[PDB]
Amino acid sequence: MKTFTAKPETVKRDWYVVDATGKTLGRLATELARRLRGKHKAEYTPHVDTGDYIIVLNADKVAVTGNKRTDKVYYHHTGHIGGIKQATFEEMIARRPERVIEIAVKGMLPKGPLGRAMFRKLKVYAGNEHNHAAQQPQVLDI
Amino acid sequence: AVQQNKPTRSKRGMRRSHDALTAVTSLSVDKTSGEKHLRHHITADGYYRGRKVIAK
Amino acid sequence: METIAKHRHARSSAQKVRLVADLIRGKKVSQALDILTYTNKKAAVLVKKVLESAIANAEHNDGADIDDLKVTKIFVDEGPSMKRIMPRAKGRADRILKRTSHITVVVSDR
RNA sequence: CCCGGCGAGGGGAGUGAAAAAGAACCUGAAACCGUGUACGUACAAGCAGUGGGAGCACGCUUAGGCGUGUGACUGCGUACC
RNA sequence: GUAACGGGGCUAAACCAUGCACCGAAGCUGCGGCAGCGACGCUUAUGCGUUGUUGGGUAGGGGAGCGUUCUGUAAGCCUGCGAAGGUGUGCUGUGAGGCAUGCUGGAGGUAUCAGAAGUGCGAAUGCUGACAUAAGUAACGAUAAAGCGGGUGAAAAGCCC
Repeated sequence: MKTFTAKPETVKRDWYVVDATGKTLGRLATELARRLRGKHKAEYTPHVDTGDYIIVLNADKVAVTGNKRTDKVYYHHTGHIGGIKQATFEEMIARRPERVIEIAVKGMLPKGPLGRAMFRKLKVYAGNEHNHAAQQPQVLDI
Repeated sequence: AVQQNKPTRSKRGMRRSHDALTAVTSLSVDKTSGEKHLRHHITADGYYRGRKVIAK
Repeated sequence: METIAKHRHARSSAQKVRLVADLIRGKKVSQALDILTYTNKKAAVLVKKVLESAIANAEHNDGADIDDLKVTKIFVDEGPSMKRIMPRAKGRADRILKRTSHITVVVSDR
Protein backbone atom coordinates (compact mmCIF):
# COMPACT_ATOMS: atom_id res chain seq x y z
CA MET A 1 0.00 0.00 0.00
CA LYS A 2 0.96 3.65 -0.47
CA THR A 3 0.49 6.77 1.64
CA PHE A 4 -2.56 8.93 1.04
CA THR A 5 -2.11 12.23 -0.80
CA ALA A 6 -4.69 14.95 -1.32
CA LYS A 7 -5.72 16.24 -4.74
CA PRO A 8 -6.33 19.97 -5.38
CA GLU A 9 -9.37 19.16 -7.55
CA THR A 10 -11.38 17.48 -4.76
CA VAL A 11 -10.31 19.19 -1.50
CA LYS A 12 -12.84 21.17 0.52
CA ARG A 13 -12.29 24.73 1.74
CA ASP A 14 -14.69 26.44 4.15
CA TRP A 15 -15.09 30.07 5.21
CA TYR A 16 -14.67 31.64 8.65
CA VAL A 17 -14.71 35.10 10.24
CA VAL A 18 -12.71 36.45 13.18
CA ASP A 19 -12.67 39.58 15.33
CA ALA A 20 -9.27 41.07 16.18
CA THR A 21 -10.30 43.63 18.81
CA GLY A 22 -8.22 43.31 21.96
CA LYS A 23 -6.33 40.27 20.64
CA THR A 24 -2.56 39.89 20.68
CA LEU A 25 -0.94 40.43 17.29
CA GLY A 26 1.66 37.67 17.32
CA ARG A 27 -0.43 35.06 19.13
CA LEU A 28 -3.25 35.67 16.62
CA ALA A 29 -1.25 35.54 13.38
CA THR A 30 0.18 32.20 14.51
CA GLU A 31 -3.21 30.49 14.45
CA LEU A 32 -4.21 32.09 11.14
CA ALA A 33 -1.22 30.68 9.26
CA ARG A 34 -1.82 27.32 10.93
CA ARG A 35 -5.27 27.19 9.31
CA LEU A 36 -4.40 28.85 5.99
CA ARG A 37 -2.00 25.93 5.36
CA GLY A 38 -4.08 23.02 6.65
CA LYS A 39 -2.20 21.70 9.71
CA HIS A 40 -5.51 21.31 11.57
CA LYS A 41 -6.71 18.72 9.02
CA ALA A 42 -5.78 15.04 8.92
CA GLU A 43 -5.49 15.30 5.12
CA TYR A 44 -2.56 17.73 5.41
CA THR A 45 -0.22 17.64 2.43
CA PRO A 46 2.91 19.82 2.08
CA HIS A 47 2.68 20.07 -1.73
CA VAL A 48 -1.06 20.90 -1.71
CA ASP A 49 -3.10 23.76 -0.28
CA THR A 50 -5.71 22.28 2.08
CA GLY A 51 -6.45 25.48 3.99
CA ASP A 52 -9.61 27.48 4.58
CA TYR A 53 -10.72 31.03 3.84
CA ILE A 54 -10.66 33.45 6.77
CA ILE A 55 -12.02 36.99 7.17
CA VAL A 56 -10.58 39.37 9.77
CA LEU A 57 -12.48 42.35 11.18
CA ASN A 58 -11.43 45.34 13.29
CA ALA A 59 -7.78 45.11 12.27
CA ASP A 60 -7.30 48.66 13.60
CA LYS A 61 -7.84 47.52 17.21
CA VAL A 62 -5.17 44.86 17.79
CA ALA A 63 -3.06 45.03 20.95
CA VAL A 64 0.67 44.98 21.67
CA THR A 65 2.60 44.65 24.91
CA GLY A 66 5.29 46.87 26.38
CA ASN A 67 6.18 50.05 24.51
CA LYS A 68 5.97 48.45 21.06
CA ARG A 69 3.18 50.86 20.10
CA THR A 70 5.85 53.56 19.65
CA ASP A 71 9.22 51.74 19.45
CA LYS A 72 8.44 49.01 16.91
CA VAL A 73 9.75 50.05 13.49
CA TYR A 74 8.89 48.76 10.00
CA TYR A 75 11.77 49.12 7.53
CA HIS A 76 11.71 48.84 3.75
CA HIS A 77 13.81 49.87 0.76
CA THR A 78 12.87 51.36 -2.61
CA GLY A 79 15.77 50.57 -4.93
CA HIS A 80 17.56 53.91 -5.06
CA ILE A 81 20.53 54.67 -2.84
CA GLY A 82 18.57 57.11 -0.71
CA GLY A 83 16.42 54.11 -0.10
CA ILE A 84 15.78 53.07 3.46
CA LYS A 85 12.44 54.25 4.81
CA GLN A 86 10.79 53.52 8.14
CA ALA A 87 7.51 53.85 10.01
CA THR A 88 6.26 53.08 13.51
CA PHE A 89 3.36 50.95 14.69
CA GLU A 90 1.21 54.00 15.46
CA GLU A 91 1.96 55.56 12.07
CA MET A 92 0.83 52.43 10.21
CA ILE A 93 -2.42 52.01 12.15
CA ALA A 94 -3.42 55.50 11.01
CA ARG A 95 -2.28 55.27 7.38
CA ARG A 96 -3.09 51.64 6.52
CA PRO A 97 -4.05 49.46 9.50
CA GLU A 98 -4.50 46.38 7.29
CA ARG A 99 -0.78 45.97 6.53
CA VAL A 100 0.05 45.18 10.17
CA ILE A 101 -1.85 41.88 10.08
CA GLU A 102 -0.77 40.96 6.55
CA ILE A 103 2.93 41.66 7.15
CA ALA A 104 2.89 39.46 10.25
CA VAL A 105 1.17 36.50 8.59
CA LYS A 106 3.24 36.70 5.40
CA GLY A 107 6.34 36.04 7.50
CA MET A 108 4.90 32.93 9.15
CA LEU A 109 3.93 31.30 5.86
CA PRO A 110 6.35 29.31 3.68
CA LYS A 111 8.09 30.94 0.73
CA GLY A 112 7.43 30.12 -2.90
CA PRO A 113 4.47 29.95 -5.28
CA LEU A 114 2.41 27.84 -2.88
CA GLY A 115 2.94 30.16 0.08
CA ARG A 116 1.95 33.11 -2.10
CA ALA A 117 -1.38 31.37 -2.77
CA MET A 118 -2.32 30.72 0.86
CA PHE A 119 -2.05 34.47 1.42
CA ARG A 120 -4.75 35.04 -1.21
CA LYS A 121 -7.28 33.31 1.09
CA LEU A 122 -6.95 36.03 3.76
CA LYS A 123 -9.40 38.94 3.67
CA VAL A 124 -8.60 41.73 6.15
CA TYR A 125 -10.87 44.67 6.95
CA ALA A 126 -10.44 47.67 9.24
CA GLY A 127 -14.11 47.85 10.29
CA ASN A 128 -16.96 45.65 11.47
CA GLU A 129 -18.72 44.98 8.15
CA HIS A 130 -17.87 42.86 5.12
CA ASN A 131 -19.42 42.09 1.73
CA HIS A 132 -19.03 38.29 1.68
CA ALA A 133 -22.38 37.22 3.15
CA ALA A 134 -22.99 35.02 0.09
CA GLN A 135 -20.33 32.59 1.30
CA GLN A 136 -22.13 32.10 4.64
CA PRO A 137 -19.04 32.30 6.88
CA GLN A 138 -19.05 30.83 10.37
CA VAL A 139 -17.78 32.45 13.55
CA LEU A 140 -14.40 31.29 14.87
CA ASP A 141 -13.59 32.07 18.51
CA ILE A 142 -9.82 32.49 18.27
CA ALA B 1 34.46 43.02 -25.30
CA VAL B 2 33.99 39.26 -25.70
CA GLN B 3 31.85 36.62 -24.02
CA GLN B 4 32.85 34.41 -21.10
CA ASN B 5 30.45 31.55 -21.92
CA LYS B 6 28.85 30.08 -25.03
CA PRO B 7 25.22 31.14 -25.57
CA THR B 8 22.72 28.36 -26.16
CA ARG B 9 20.53 27.50 -29.13
CA SER B 10 17.57 28.56 -26.97
CA LYS B 11 18.78 32.12 -26.45
CA ARG B 12 19.48 32.23 -30.19
CA GLY B 13 15.85 31.51 -31.07
CA MET B 14 14.53 34.11 -28.65
CA ARG B 15 16.54 36.87 -30.33
CA ARG B 16 15.12 35.77 -33.70
CA SER B 17 11.50 35.97 -32.53
CA HIS B 18 11.21 39.48 -34.01
CA ASP B 19 12.99 38.70 -37.30
CA ALA B 20 9.96 37.25 -39.11
CA LEU B 21 8.63 38.84 -42.28
CA THR B 22 5.16 40.14 -43.14
CA ALA B 23 3.18 39.28 -46.26
CA VAL B 24 1.06 41.69 -48.28
CA THR B 25 -2.46 41.93 -46.88
CA SER B 26 -4.28 42.14 -50.22
CA LEU B 27 -3.78 43.22 -53.82
CA SER B 28 -5.89 45.84 -55.58
CA VAL B 29 -7.76 44.94 -58.77
CA ASP B 30 -7.85 47.37 -61.68
CA LYS B 31 -11.15 48.78 -62.88
CA THR B 32 -10.61 48.18 -66.61
CA SER B 33 -7.87 45.58 -67.14
CA GLY B 34 -8.86 43.54 -64.08
CA GLU B 35 -5.24 42.92 -63.09
CA LYS B 36 -3.81 42.57 -59.59
CA HIS B 37 -1.35 45.26 -58.51
CA LEU B 38 0.00 47.06 -55.48
CA ARG B 39 -2.26 49.79 -54.14
CA HIS B 40 -1.26 53.25 -55.40
CA HIS B 41 1.01 51.58 -57.98
CA ILE B 42 0.59 51.05 -61.72
CA THR B 43 0.17 47.66 -63.39
CA ALA B 44 2.75 45.80 -65.45
CA ASP B 45 0.91 46.50 -68.71
CA GLY B 46 0.70 50.21 -67.88
CA TYR B 47 -2.77 50.82 -66.45
CA TYR B 48 -3.71 52.87 -63.40
CA ARG B 49 -7.35 53.59 -62.51
CA GLY B 50 -8.27 53.03 -66.15
CA ARG B 51 -6.42 55.82 -67.95
CA LYS B 52 -3.77 53.99 -70.05
CA VAL B 53 -0.71 55.61 -68.47
CA ILE B 54 2.72 54.77 -69.87
CA ALA B 55 2.60 51.70 -72.11
CA LYS B 56 6.30 51.26 -72.92
CA MET C 1 -1.10 12.23 -54.44
CA GLU C 2 2.00 14.23 -53.51
CA THR C 3 4.43 15.67 -56.06
CA ILE C 4 7.99 16.73 -55.22
CA ALA C 5 10.42 19.34 -56.51
CA LYS C 6 13.92 20.23 -55.33
CA HIS C 7 16.74 22.70 -55.97
CA ARG C 8 19.99 21.34 -54.55
CA HIS C 9 23.26 23.26 -54.17
CA ALA C 10 21.68 26.72 -54.19
CA ARG C 11 23.88 29.77 -53.56
CA SER C 12 22.25 31.06 -50.39
CA SER C 13 22.28 30.42 -46.66
CA ALA C 14 19.44 28.39 -45.20
CA GLN C 15 18.75 31.09 -42.61
CA LYS C 16 17.80 33.55 -45.36
CA VAL C 17 15.64 31.16 -47.38
CA ARG C 18 13.68 29.97 -44.33
CA LEU C 19 12.33 33.49 -43.82
CA VAL C 20 10.42 33.17 -47.10
CA ALA C 21 9.34 29.53 -46.82
CA ASP C 22 7.46 30.35 -43.60
CA LEU C 23 5.10 32.66 -45.52
CA ILE C 24 3.57 30.00 -47.79
CA ARG C 25 3.44 26.88 -45.60
CA GLY C 26 -0.13 25.60 -45.71
CA LYS C 27 -1.41 28.10 -48.29
CA LYS C 28 -3.04 27.59 -51.66
CA VAL C 29 -0.90 27.58 -54.79
CA SER C 30 -2.68 30.56 -56.34
CA GLN C 31 -2.30 32.56 -53.11
CA ALA C 32 1.36 31.58 -52.69
CA LEU C 33 2.44 32.73 -56.15
CA ASP C 34 1.02 36.19 -55.47
CA ILE C 35 2.92 36.48 -52.18
CA LEU C 36 6.31 35.62 -53.67
CA THR C 37 5.73 37.92 -56.65
CA TYR C 38 5.55 40.98 -54.38
CA THR C 39 8.27 39.95 -51.91
CA ASN C 40 11.48 41.96 -52.26
CA LYS C 41 14.08 39.28 -51.60
CA LYS C 42 16.42 37.17 -53.69
CA ALA C 43 15.32 33.93 -52.02
CA ALA C 44 11.77 34.58 -53.25
CA VAL C 45 12.91 34.10 -56.85
CA LEU C 46 14.45 30.67 -56.23
CA VAL C 47 11.43 29.37 -54.30
CA LYS C 48 9.04 30.50 -57.04
CA LYS C 49 10.81 28.46 -59.72
CA VAL C 50 10.72 25.37 -57.50
CA LEU C 51 7.00 25.78 -56.77
CA GLU C 52 6.19 26.20 -60.46
CA SER C 53 8.11 23.03 -61.33
CA ALA C 54 6.12 20.94 -58.85
CA ILE C 55 2.84 22.26 -60.25
CA ALA C 56 3.86 21.22 -63.76
CA ASN C 57 5.00 17.77 -62.63
CA ALA C 58 1.61 17.03 -61.06
CA GLU C 59 -0.29 17.82 -64.26
CA HIS C 60 2.02 16.04 -66.70
CA ASN C 61 2.93 13.01 -64.57
CA ASP C 62 0.25 12.72 -61.87
CA GLY C 63 -2.60 14.25 -63.89
CA ALA C 64 -3.92 16.77 -61.37
CA ASP C 65 -5.53 20.22 -61.40
CA ILE C 66 -4.09 23.55 -60.29
CA ASP C 67 -7.12 24.89 -58.43
CA ASP C 68 -7.13 21.94 -55.99
CA LEU C 69 -3.42 21.98 -55.09
CA LYS C 70 -1.97 23.19 -51.80
CA VAL C 71 1.46 23.53 -50.21
CA THR C 72 1.51 20.76 -47.60
CA LYS C 73 5.23 20.54 -46.79
CA ILE C 74 8.22 22.82 -47.37
CA PHE C 75 11.63 22.94 -45.71
CA VAL C 76 15.22 24.04 -46.30
CA ASP C 77 18.31 22.03 -45.36
CA GLU C 78 21.98 22.96 -45.26
CA GLY C 79 24.33 22.07 -48.08
CA PRO C 80 28.09 21.87 -48.55
CA SER C 81 30.15 24.96 -47.76
CA MET C 82 32.96 26.32 -49.93
CA LYS C 83 36.17 27.45 -48.24
CA ARG C 84 37.93 30.67 -49.20
CA ILE C 85 40.74 32.85 -47.84
CA MET C 86 40.55 36.52 -46.87
CA PRO C 87 43.74 38.49 -46.10
CA ARG C 88 43.74 40.71 -43.02
CA ALA C 89 46.27 43.10 -41.51
CA LYS C 90 49.72 42.13 -40.22
CA GLY C 91 49.99 38.95 -42.27
CA ARG C 92 47.00 37.32 -40.57
CA ALA C 93 44.52 35.36 -42.69
CA ASP C 94 40.89 34.48 -42.02
CA ARG C 95 38.61 31.84 -43.52
CA ILE C 96 35.42 32.56 -45.46
CA LEU C 97 32.46 30.19 -45.80
CA LYS C 98 30.12 30.46 -48.79
CA ARG C 99 27.10 28.47 -47.63
CA THR C 100 24.57 26.66 -49.82
CA SER C 101 21.10 25.21 -49.32
CA HIS C 102 18.78 22.42 -50.43
CA ILE C 103 15.19 23.51 -51.12
CA THR C 104 12.24 21.11 -51.21
CA VAL C 105 8.54 21.67 -51.93
CA VAL C 106 5.60 19.26 -51.73
CA VAL C 107 2.15 19.88 -53.23
CA SER C 108 -0.89 17.67 -52.66
CA ASP C 109 -4.49 17.37 -53.83
CA ARG C 110 -5.75 17.18 -50.24
C1' C D 1 8.58 13.40 -72.58
C1' C D 2 7.72 17.83 -68.91
C1' C D 3 9.15 22.75 -65.65
C1' G D 4 13.50 25.93 -66.39
C1' G D 5 17.68 31.07 -69.23
C1' C D 6 18.71 25.92 -76.43
C1' G D 7 20.85 26.89 -68.15
C1' A D 8 22.13 24.85 -63.14
C1' G D 9 19.07 21.61 -60.54
C1' G D 10 14.82 18.30 -60.36
C1' G D 11 9.95 14.94 -61.57
C1' G D 12 8.52 10.64 -64.78
C1' A D 13 10.03 6.50 -68.31
C1' G D 14 13.60 2.74 -69.00
C1' U D 15 18.32 -0.56 -67.55
C1' G D 16 19.59 -3.52 -63.37
C1' A D 17 19.02 -8.48 -57.88
C1' A D 18 19.26 -3.51 -55.88
C1' A D 19 19.31 3.79 -58.18
C1' A D 20 17.14 5.39 -50.56
C1' A D 21 24.07 1.67 -55.71
C1' G D 22 23.29 7.80 -60.54
C1' A D 23 29.22 8.99 -61.23
C1' A D 24 29.37 15.06 -54.99
C1' C D 25 28.20 6.94 -56.23
C1' C D 26 29.78 0.08 -50.90
C1' U D 27 28.66 0.30 -45.70
C1' G D 28 27.02 5.70 -43.94
C1' A D 29 28.31 6.45 -36.71
C1' A D 30 28.82 11.32 -33.59
C1' A D 31 29.09 16.54 -32.93
C1' C D 32 26.00 20.51 -35.61
C1' C D 33 21.21 22.36 -38.45
C1' G D 34 15.84 21.43 -39.65
C1' U D 35 10.04 19.67 -40.56
C1' G D 36 6.00 17.14 -38.08
C1' U D 37 3.24 15.03 -33.53
C1' A D 38 2.13 14.54 -27.76
C1' C D 39 2.81 17.12 -22.99
C1' G D 40 4.59 21.45 -20.31
C1' U D 41 5.73 26.99 -20.16
C1' A D 42 4.42 34.50 -20.12
C1' C D 43 3.70 36.64 -10.64
C1' A D 44 8.39 33.69 -11.14
C1' A D 45 14.91 33.80 -8.81
C1' G D 46 20.59 30.20 -8.28
C1' C D 47 25.50 23.42 -11.06
C1' A D 48 19.17 22.55 -13.66
C1' G D 49 19.31 17.03 -10.80
C1' U D 50 17.35 13.78 -6.96
C1' G D 51 12.99 11.85 -3.40
C1' G D 52 7.70 12.59 -3.29
C1' G D 53 3.82 13.70 -6.83
C1' A D 54 -1.64 15.66 -9.35
C1' G D 55 -3.28 16.24 -14.26
C1' C D 56 -3.21 15.30 -19.78
C1' A D 57 -2.07 11.99 -24.00
C1' C D 58 -1.38 6.94 -25.77
C1' G D 59 -1.01 1.36 -25.84
C1' C D 60 -2.59 -2.60 -22.86
C1' U D 61 -6.31 -4.22 -20.83
C1' U D 62 -11.11 -10.27 -19.49
C1' A D 63 -11.99 -2.70 -16.21
C1' G D 64 -7.40 -5.35 -13.31
C1' G D 65 -6.60 0.74 -10.17
C1' C D 66 -0.13 -1.65 -14.64
C1' G D 67 3.46 0.08 -18.41
C1' U D 68 5.42 4.36 -21.73
C1' G D 69 6.08 9.88 -22.62
C1' U D 70 5.45 14.77 -20.45
C1' G D 71 6.47 16.97 -15.19
C1' A D 72 2.11 21.95 -12.14
C1' C D 73 3.51 22.10 -6.84
C1' U D 74 7.11 20.48 -2.80
C1' G D 75 11.84 18.62 0.65
C1' C D 76 17.33 18.35 0.00
C1' G D 77 21.22 20.12 -3.00
C1' U D 78 27.37 25.69 -4.77
C1' A D 79 30.36 21.13 -11.75
C1' C D 80 35.00 17.87 -13.18
C1' C D 81 40.54 17.48 -13.11
C1' G E 1 20.21 48.77 2.62
C1' U E 2 16.66 47.23 8.22
C1' A E 3 21.90 44.47 9.25
C1' A E 4 25.00 42.87 17.13
C1' C E 5 17.98 36.78 18.16
C1' G E 6 18.70 33.20 11.04
C1' G E 7 13.56 35.82 10.17
C1' G E 8 8.32 36.67 11.57
C1' G E 9 7.11 37.93 16.05
C1' C E 10 7.24 37.12 21.87
C1' U E 11 6.35 40.39 28.36
C1' A E 12 7.49 34.98 27.74
C1' A E 13 7.76 32.14 23.01
C1' A E 14 13.22 35.63 28.37
C1' C E 15 16.34 33.99 33.11
C1' C E 16 16.99 30.45 37.85
C1' A E 17 15.31 25.72 40.20
C1' U E 18 12.56 20.89 40.17
C1' G E 19 9.89 16.99 37.58
C1' C E 20 7.13 14.04 33.99
C1' A E 21 6.38 13.30 28.45
C1' C E 22 7.65 13.76 23.05
C1' C E 23 10.73 15.09 18.31
C1' G E 24 15.50 14.02 16.81
C1' A E 25 21.54 10.70 12.86
C1' A E 26 23.82 6.45 7.66
C1' G E 27 24.46 5.61 16.07
C1' C E 28 21.44 0.78 18.54
C1' U E 29 17.43 -2.84 17.51
C1' G E 30 14.07 -5.73 14.08
C1' C E 31 13.28 -8.44 8.86
C1' G E 32 15.78 -10.14 4.24
C1' G E 33 20.56 -10.74 1.37
C1' C E 34 26.38 -10.73 -0.16
C1' A E 35 31.44 -11.27 1.23
C1' G E 36 36.28 -11.79 4.35
C1' C E 37 38.96 -13.99 8.70
C1' G E 38 38.47 -17.43 12.78
C1' A E 39 37.81 -21.63 15.49
C1' C E 40 34.46 -26.48 16.22
C1' G E 41 32.36 -30.65 13.89
C1' C E 42 38.02 -33.12 11.81
C1' U E 43 33.53 -32.87 8.35
C1' U E 44 35.74 -35.70 3.91
C1' A E 45 39.19 -34.95 -3.84
C1' U E 46 34.86 -29.99 0.58
C1' G E 47 30.74 -28.17 0.95
C1' C E 48 27.58 -27.71 4.79
C1' G E 49 25.09 -28.64 9.78
C1' U E 50 26.30 -24.86 11.84
C1' U E 51 28.73 -21.03 15.47
C1' G E 52 31.31 -16.08 16.67
C1' U E 53 33.38 -11.61 14.63
C1' U E 54 34.68 -7.97 10.90
C1' G E 55 33.65 -5.08 6.22
C1' G E 56 34.93 4.46 5.91
C1' G E 57 39.48 5.35 3.26
C1' U E 58 44.36 9.14 -0.14
C1' A E 59 49.95 7.77 -1.02
C1' G E 60 50.90 2.72 -1.25
C1' G E 61 51.13 -3.06 -0.73
C1' G E 62 48.56 -7.74 -1.52
C1' G E 63 44.50 -11.05 -4.05
C1' A E 64 40.83 -12.35 -7.95
C1' G E 65 38.55 -11.07 -12.78
C1' C E 66 35.83 -8.61 -17.66
C1' G E 67 36.60 -7.30 -22.72
C1' U E 68 39.61 -6.10 -27.49
C1' U E 69 43.41 -7.82 -32.07
C1' C E 70 46.44 -11.99 -33.60
C1' U E 71 48.27 -18.06 -33.58
C1' G E 72 46.83 -23.39 -32.65
C1' U E 73 42.54 -26.67 -31.73
C1' A E 74 39.73 -25.57 -37.50
C1' A E 75 39.81 -29.07 -45.20
C1' G E 76 35.91 -28.33 -37.79
C1' C E 77 31.35 -25.31 -36.69
C1' C E 78 27.59 -20.90 -38.14
C1' U E 79 26.26 -18.31 -42.69
C1' G E 80 22.61 -15.37 -49.31
C1' C E 81 16.21 -19.35 -45.58
C1' G E 82 21.20 -13.22 -44.94
C1' A E 83 28.02 -12.71 -41.79
C1' A E 84 30.71 -8.42 -39.72
C1' G E 85 29.38 -3.45 -38.77
C1' G E 86 25.22 0.48 -37.67
C1' U E 87 20.40 1.58 -35.14
C1' G E 88 16.16 0.07 -31.34
C1' U E 89 13.67 -3.26 -27.72
C1' G E 90 13.50 -7.04 -23.96
C1' C E 91 15.86 -10.29 -20.34
C1' U E 92 20.08 -11.23 -17.13
C1' G E 93 24.73 -10.94 -13.48
C1' U E 94 27.74 -7.97 -7.20
C1' G E 95 30.71 -5.10 -11.30
C1' A E 96 33.88 -4.49 -15.80
C1' G E 97 29.82 -7.16 -19.23
C1' G E 98 26.69 -11.03 -21.51
C1' C E 99 22.31 -13.60 -24.27
C1' A E 100 18.04 -13.26 -27.61
C1' U E 101 15.48 -10.49 -31.31
C1' G E 102 12.96 -6.34 -35.22
C1' C E 103 14.81 -2.71 -39.11
C1' U E 104 19.20 -1.40 -41.97
C1' G E 105 23.23 -3.81 -44.32
C1' G E 106 24.93 -7.44 -48.47
C1' A E 107 29.88 -11.47 -47.31
C1' G E 108 32.45 -12.98 -44.32
C1' G E 109 32.51 -14.76 -38.91
C1' U E 110 34.05 -18.12 -35.05
C1' A E 111 32.73 -21.95 -29.68
C1' U E 112 35.82 -24.57 -25.94
C1' C E 113 40.74 -25.08 -23.66
C1' A E 114 45.63 -22.72 -24.17
C1' G E 115 49.41 -19.00 -26.10
C1' A E 116 51.34 -13.92 -27.53
C1' A E 117 50.30 -8.18 -26.98
C1' G E 118 51.10 -1.51 -30.91
C1' U E 119 45.31 -4.39 -25.27
C1' G E 120 40.95 -0.04 -22.72
C1' C E 121 41.42 7.97 -22.72
C1' G E 122 37.93 13.51 -20.62
C1' A E 123 41.80 16.51 -19.51
C1' A E 124 48.83 17.10 -21.04
C1' U E 125 47.63 26.13 -23.35
C1' G E 126 48.09 17.44 -26.51
C1' C E 127 48.25 15.97 -32.67
C1' U E 128 44.83 15.82 -37.51
C1' G E 129 40.14 16.47 -39.64
C1' A E 130 34.88 18.09 -39.33
C1' C E 131 31.19 21.41 -37.19
C1' A E 132 29.35 25.34 -33.65
C1' U E 133 29.44 30.34 -30.84
C1' A E 134 29.73 35.64 -31.17
C1' A E 135 25.94 37.11 -36.06
C1' G E 136 23.25 37.66 -40.44
C1' U E 137 26.84 41.71 -36.28
C1' A E 138 31.73 44.74 -38.21
C1' A E 139 33.23 45.60 -43.04
C1' C E 140 32.90 45.88 -48.80
C1' G E 141 40.08 49.52 -49.53
C1' A E 142 41.27 57.20 -50.34
C1' U E 143 34.64 62.30 -49.82
C1' A E 144 37.71 63.15 -58.17
C1' A E 145 30.27 62.87 -58.77
C1' A E 146 27.09 61.62 -61.20
C1' G E 147 21.92 62.21 -64.44
C1' C E 148 18.69 60.86 -68.50
C1' G E 149 17.21 58.42 -73.33
C1' G E 150 17.81 54.34 -76.61
C1' G E 151 19.82 49.09 -77.73
C1' U E 152 21.04 43.94 -76.51
C1' G E 153 19.29 40.40 -73.18
C1' A E 154 15.47 35.37 -69.02
C1' A E 155 16.86 39.69 -65.94
C1' A E 156 20.55 46.29 -66.65
C1' A E 157 22.52 51.80 -61.11
C1' G E 158 27.64 48.99 -63.04
C1' C E 159 28.19 46.33 -70.33
C1' C E 160 27.57 49.01 -75.86
C1' C E 161 25.83 53.98 -78.50
